Amino acid sequence: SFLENNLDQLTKVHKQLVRDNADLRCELPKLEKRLRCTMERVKALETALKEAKEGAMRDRKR
Amino acid sequence: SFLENNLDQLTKVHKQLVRDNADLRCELPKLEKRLRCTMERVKALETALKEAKEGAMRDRKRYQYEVDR
Amino acid sequence: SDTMMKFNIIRNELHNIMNTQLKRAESEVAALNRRIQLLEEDLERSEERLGSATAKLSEASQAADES
Repeated sequence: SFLENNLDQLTKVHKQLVRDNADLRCELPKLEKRLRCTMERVKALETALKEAKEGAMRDRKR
Repeated sequence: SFLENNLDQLTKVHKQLVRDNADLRCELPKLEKRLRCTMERVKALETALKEAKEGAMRDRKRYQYEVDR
Repeated sequence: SDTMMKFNIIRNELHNIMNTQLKRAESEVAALNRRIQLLEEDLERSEERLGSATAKLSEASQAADES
């Protein structure tokens, strides 16, 4: 009846978007954790670099 | 008819949501890949730091040997 | 190679990682999180309309038989 095919298609696409959103809402925190663990590793590398750089410049001071 | 204008307006809203959803479904896996490629660069940096650290005390035992002579 | 050159090489590349990819990643995850929630809100506003249009079409289907 055209109105029913239009509404039935809107029903079908809306259910697909709802299920896609549930996937997006679950994969996104995993991405936050991965971003948090990456910057944690970068900061740990960065302070270890100053300890080695200044520790190397303390030894040239001899 | 009002209901057909209503459904046509709802159709338009879903067209925008489909494009919004398609964009998000494309950026999230891409960001994981970009984060994965960053961690590979950090791992290479971490091994390059340990190579530099061993090189630094190879120089520290060298300075102590240029002083004991 | 030289030791102090090695440290500054690592510092420079580590600077490029924080200042480009890591910096962009933080504001992108913030936008992505907000866009996902806004889309869901739009979907949640959308269902109420689809639920009302579904009831309106069925009432018209039953009224098309009585006329």
